[PDB]
Amino acid sequence: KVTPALIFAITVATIGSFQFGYNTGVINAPEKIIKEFIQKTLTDKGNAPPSEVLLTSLWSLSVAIFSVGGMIGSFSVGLFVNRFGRRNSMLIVNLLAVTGGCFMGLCKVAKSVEMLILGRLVIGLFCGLCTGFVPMYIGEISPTALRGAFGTLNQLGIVVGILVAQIFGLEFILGSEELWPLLLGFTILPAILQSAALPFCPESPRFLLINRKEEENAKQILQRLWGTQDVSQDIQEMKDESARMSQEKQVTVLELFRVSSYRQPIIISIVLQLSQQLSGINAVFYYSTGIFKDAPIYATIGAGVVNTIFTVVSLFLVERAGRRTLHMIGLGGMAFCSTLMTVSLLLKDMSFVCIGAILVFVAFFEIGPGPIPWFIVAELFSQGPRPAAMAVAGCSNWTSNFLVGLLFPSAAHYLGAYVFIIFTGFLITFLAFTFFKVPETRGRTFEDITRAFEGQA
Ligand SMILES: CCCCCCC(CCCCCC)(CO[C@H]1O[C@@H](CO)[C@H](O)[C@@H](O)[C@@H]1O)CO[C@H]1O[C@@H](CO)[C@H](O)[C@@H](O)[C@@H]1O
Ligand SMILES: CCCCCCC(CCCCCC)(CO[C@H]1O[C@@H](CO)[C@H](O)[C@@H](O)[C@@H]1O)CO[C@H]1O[C@@H](CO)[C@H](O)[C@@H](O)[C@@H]1O
Ligand SMILES: CCCCCCC(CCCCCC)(CO[C@H]1O[C@@H](CO)[C@H](O)[C@@H](O)[C@@H]1O)CO[C@H]1O[C@@H](CO)[C@H](O)[C@@H](O)[C@@H]1O
Ligand SMILES: CCCCCCC(CCCCCC)(CO[C@H]1O[C@@H](CO)[C@H](O)[C@@H](O)[C@@H]1O)CO[C@H]1O[C@@H](CO)[C@H](O)[C@@H](O)[C@@H]1O
Ligand SMILES: CCCCCCC(CCCCCC)(CO[C@H]1O[C@@H](CO)[C@H](O)[C@@H](O)[C@@H]1O)CO[C@H]1O[C@@H](CO)[C@H](O)[C@@H](O)[C@@H]1O
Ligand SMILES: CC(C)CCC[C@@H](C)[C@H]1CC[C@H]2[C@@H]3CC=C4C[C@@H](OC(=O)CCC(=O)O)CC[C@]4(C)[C@H]3CC[C@]12C
Repeated sequence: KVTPALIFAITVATIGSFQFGYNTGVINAPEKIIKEFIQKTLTDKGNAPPSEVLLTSLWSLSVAIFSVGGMIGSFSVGLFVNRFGRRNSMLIVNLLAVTGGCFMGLCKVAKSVEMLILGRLVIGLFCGLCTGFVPMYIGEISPTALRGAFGTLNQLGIVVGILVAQIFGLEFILGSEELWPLLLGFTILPAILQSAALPFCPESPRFLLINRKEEENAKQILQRLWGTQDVSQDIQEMKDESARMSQEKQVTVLELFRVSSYRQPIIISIVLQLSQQLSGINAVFYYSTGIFKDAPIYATIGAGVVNTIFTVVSLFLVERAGRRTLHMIGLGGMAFCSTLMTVSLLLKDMSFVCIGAILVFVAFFEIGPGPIPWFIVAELFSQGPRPAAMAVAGCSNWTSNFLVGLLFPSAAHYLGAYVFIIFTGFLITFLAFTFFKVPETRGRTFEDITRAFEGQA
């Protein structure tokens, strides 16, 4: 059963997903207004005026530093989750959200570009830690038969976060010359609501029984969250996981690549992050505004509604169809839209067909490669290696996002419309990889998933 206790716990957790989505998508709309600020602050200092190269570098640094923070943050989740707990770690890192949000919110008043760059770094550190905390907590408090459905709420949170950031970035909302510090500082508000709500959420009963050896405390939480007495099966299941973890050495990031039974789920974990970040989703949105102009922010907001609708579609299908099926349909459908893009963009100079290709690509992305890579890593591992594995998988997601972001304008300049062909090459490669290497985890236990990798190795 799904009690209001479970819905509340997962909703409060997904505020971190929204934070990641908001901070990712917020920085694009105030570009011209923030560049003007950087230029005014630096010129008013009294020295020689800044060069266009320096001004573009500081803008690029303001954007990119968030990815650097996220890389460090996502890779650092293991320094928190076992030490403090999953619930308590989420609470502790709101101190980074508040410091990050204050730096960005006060950089204009302080007439400081240093505060803006530090603010984006610290919010990067926070979002990075979130991207690993949220799926870990959701993956451990969710009933095994709905682990994927609740897992998809991480991506729903992210997608809604981007959308709100894009809406708020409008001139008549917070995208103004006077209100842009509030636009960046907005991240403080979900952080204060999450902080006030988190002490009312339970700690992971998997964590309490396996890591903290609190069997009764875990049983009471499980009884409340699932609103039953039949928690005896799940408790014994956690006792068999606790047994395994005490028999195995403490799992370090290096051990995941050395131990054969961890090598297969970690290659799966990393490659599924690459399948999301190298799908062509960055390219589809890059060319989006240009295509809408030929036939634009209100249309970009329109792409956000499609993005939201199809994440909800995935949520209602992932427990029926399974992860393997939805990930494959997603990659396949995107490959069909990827080739249709190349033909549309070369024959455009049919913008109506290219708008359709973008809309259907987003629809396919959100069916599988969008939500699945975020929650799948928690399913492929048991308690012992889960934090280390989510540190590696999370860092892989942030690093591949960062490297695609740096190399893509250069690739789009030299290849043009033909840039969607190398994405069709990637999509088919990940479509093949999912078919032969990714096992179905739908409705299965962490112990059943682990026993299967231990049998294969
Ligand atoms: C826009 C909604 C604002 C209200 C906020 C809703 C809030 C939040 C408290 C924590 C966050 C603090 C910011 C209190 O809300 C309730 O609190 C009662 C107090 O007696 C009120 O009488 C009642 O009207 C109100 O809805 C709901 O709390 C509870 O929700 C349960 C699931 O449903 C949870 O199982 C439970 O662990 C939690 O504790
Ligand atoms: C962006 C600028 C600040 C960077 C800070 C990086 C951070 C903490 C990250 C915490 C997350 C953010 C709140 C990584 O540090 C940790 O990183 C872990 C991997 O993630 C390692 O497993 C762990 O051994 C290491 O201490 C601390 O860095 C250094 O800390 C030194 C002792 O102040 C350590 O002697 C040194 O070694 C470490 O380099
Ligand atoms: C949610 C609250 C988290 C607070 C974490 C504080 C933070 C990282 C700050 C990173 C953010 C700033 C960009 C302080 O570290 C800071 O220490 C300063 C002074 O030495 C340094 O100037 C600064 O560079 C460094 O990041 C912890 O880092 C390290 O502290 C060591 C202490 O023994 C720990 O052995 C080590 O495990 C830890 O990893
Ligand atoms: C919410 C932020 C909390 C951190 C505080 C940081 C803050 C004050 C922020 C401005 C606040 C505007 C309402 C003081 O911070 C320092 O203050 C010194 C004493 O003044 C202390 O000795 C030192 O330990 C402390 O770090 C210094 O940061 C910035 O201040 C700018 C002044 O316009 C500077 O142009 C800028 O370049 C600097 O980067
Ligand atoms: C209106 C003109 C302002 C120019 C300021 C340039 C800026 C800071 C960037 C400003 C924005 C801060 C958010 C570049 O600084 C960068 O320079 C890079 C290359 O050398 C370094 O790799 C990097 O670490 C450094 O931060 C500081 O560098 C200068 O600092 C002077 C002491 O204040 C030094 O006397 C001078 O000799 C140095 O040149
Ligand atoms: C546009 C294209 C070129 C992007 C795809 C790049 C990938 C090949 C990169 C991006 C993310 C990378 C991963 C990011 C993080 C790590 C963890 C890293 O672990 C350590 O270095 C251990 C650190 C320690 O001592 O704790 C090993 C490599 C790995 C898996 C990286 C392998 C290579 C990946 C998949």
